[PDB]
Amino acid sequence: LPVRLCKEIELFHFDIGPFENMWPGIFVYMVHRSCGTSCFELEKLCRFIMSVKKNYRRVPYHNWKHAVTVAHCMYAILQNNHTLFTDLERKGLLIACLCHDLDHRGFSNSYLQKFDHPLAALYSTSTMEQHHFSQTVSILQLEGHNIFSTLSSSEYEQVLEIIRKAIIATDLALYFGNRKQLEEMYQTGSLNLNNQSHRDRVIGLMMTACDLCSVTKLWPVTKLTANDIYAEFWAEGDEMKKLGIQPIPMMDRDKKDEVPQGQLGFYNAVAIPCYTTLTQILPPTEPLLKACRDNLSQWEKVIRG
Amino acid sequence: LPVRLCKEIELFHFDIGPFENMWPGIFVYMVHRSCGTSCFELEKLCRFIMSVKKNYRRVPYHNWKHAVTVAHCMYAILQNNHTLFTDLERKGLLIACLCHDLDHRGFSNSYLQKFDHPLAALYSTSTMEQHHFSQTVSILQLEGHNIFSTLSSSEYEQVLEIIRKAIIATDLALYFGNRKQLEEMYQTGSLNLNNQSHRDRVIGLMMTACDLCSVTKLWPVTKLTANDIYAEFWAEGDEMKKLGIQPIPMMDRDKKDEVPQGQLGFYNAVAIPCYTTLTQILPPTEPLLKACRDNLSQWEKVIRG
Ligand SMILES: O=C(c1ccc(Oc2ncccc2C2CCOCC2)cc1)c1nc2ccccc2[nH]1
Ligand SMILES: O=C(c1ccc(Oc2ncccc2C2CCOCC2)cc1)c1nc2ccccc2[nH]1
Ligand SMILES: [Zn+2]
Ligand SMILES: [Zn+2]
Ligand SMILES: [Zn+2]
Ligand SMILES: [Zn+2]
Repeated sequence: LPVRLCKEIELFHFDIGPFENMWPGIFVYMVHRSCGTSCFELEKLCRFIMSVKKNYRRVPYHNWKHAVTVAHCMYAILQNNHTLFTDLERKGLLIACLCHDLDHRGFSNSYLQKFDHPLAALYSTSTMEQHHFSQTVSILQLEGHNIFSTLSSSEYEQVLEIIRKAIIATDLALYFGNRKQLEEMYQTGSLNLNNQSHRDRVIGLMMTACDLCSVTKLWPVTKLTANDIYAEFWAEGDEMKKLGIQPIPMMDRDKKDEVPQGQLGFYNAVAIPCYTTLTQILPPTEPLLKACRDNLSQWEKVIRG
Repeated sequence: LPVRLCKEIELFHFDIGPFENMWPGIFVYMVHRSCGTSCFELEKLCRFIMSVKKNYRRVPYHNWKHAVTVAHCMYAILQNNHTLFTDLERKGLLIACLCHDLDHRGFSNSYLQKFDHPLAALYSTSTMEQHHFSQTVSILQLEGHNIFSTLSSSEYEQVLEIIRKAIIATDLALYFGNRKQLEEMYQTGSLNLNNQSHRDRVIGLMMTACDLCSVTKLWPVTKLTANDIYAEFWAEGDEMKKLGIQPIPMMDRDKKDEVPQGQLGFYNAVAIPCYTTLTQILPPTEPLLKACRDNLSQWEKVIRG
């Protein structure tokens, strides 16, 4: 509600700030403008949000701050393509984003598999993501926490299906296949948002874009956020070493100095193609791609000196 | 088919040229590229196109050339917003544009009513437009002309209803209310393409935009097309005078030198608002609004001398 936030929350590169106790208010604000005032009962929406907060952990990157950050990117996409999405899709995608990393420990799917963690035996594919969806369902089942109580059953199942597909798509491993399919479909003209499978893929791509949105922030934010990502990655690399396994340089603390190149390779191979394809499908998402290109060239500048 | 045409047909301000016998080929190129090669049985489409041509009259403006010119603007809107349209809209809209002035006599609805022409008794409202649709149905029902023969009964009924509304929407009297409603729906965030009635309204505006597209061409095309518009209009004013009715200045050749002011009034009151509102709803249509603004200046230049 403060004047500066009302204005700057509409910008794609908004940063939600260091005051944790304001992020919940920021979130309800976004869903009030996106969905409307009558979409959720306020008391139980707030109860739901605080439970979701309580179930994110104190890890350097995959934390409560990141959840609210991803939800804001989704908000900025919803508000600049306000004409495309249904009542349920708007409700569902903000909530999905807010819950998409629920109960993350700071470890990748491959570390869970190599450790032989219980979750890996339960979910052979997209381990952490299936857990994220499972957590969000458990939180919905808590007394007083079903923010979708007012929906019909038919509509309730639709929004839970919107949420699971969305959360599963944040598995970056599914992104490469998804982006590639959408590229061929956009170029040939077969792409069609009235086709549910096509729509599901666009939403999948949107989730990636939001998930990766630290690369679309202004340089100082992107740069500082990078410390948090690597602190988490290196901790995992340490744990690989403890299992007797040489981790990839990405996660290896001893290769700090190759970070500038490593990021460069990631922007070219993952980030630019993601927002390039997204901007093609939804042209109003242009500023995300613009800001991505700016950070790419900032990383190029770190290589030189 | 030829190299220059293939490139420049993607531009909003493309002129289809003076060679009548290429226009049908230009139209099939357009449906093949925006719908697909499998949408229509080629032999049936060519028969349909030719007998549609046969039922346009040798009149100064509302002729075959204007039918294909309007289909082209629609094609250009489809290709820059392609992801939004149903398979049925991809088939029906180019047809609707091709057929939207079928059997135009060169006279307004007002003249037909004042003359007491039989059409005025048959269709009290949107007279010529109801006739245009009636004509396109008669042509669809000629042996070998049902280009929609492989559709289901359900699919046939609803593509004809798409065409009906699109053609009816070309009555410029209905545009004012339609645009005013869409403006409020856009401003308040109420507008939504998952609502069928909203979808109809937007298509109606696209229809208005395509029908008026001579204002969105480059100056020399727009200037010369104005000669043809006024040749029809002045012929109607002659005929009004013969009924003992003083015609409005717009259709009075004795008011020739007020044309620039009349054009300027039209751009400010009708054309700019149309493309402005269309660009809000469909941002990739911006080149139309841009060309309209450029022509707005050209008419202001003419006023000055
Ligand atoms: O590609 C790298 C990379 C590393 C981290 C990374 O995470 C992100 N970076 C920026 C924005 C978003 C991310 C997310 C973090 C969470 O999981 C998905 C990626 C990306 C590439 C990378 N390769 C390296 C080789 C040697 C030394 C360092 C290297 N870094
Ligand atoms: O507003 C006029 C006007 C006239 C023609 C007109 O037709 C179009 N002009 C440009 C683009 C498209 C059109 C279409 C033609 C078919 O019917 C819809 C308009 C528009 C305004 C107009 N008012 C006048 C007063 C005195 C003398 C001349 C005047 N002209
Ligand atoms: Zn995740
Ligand atoms: Zn995430
Ligand atoms: Zn007409
Ligand atoms: Zn017309």
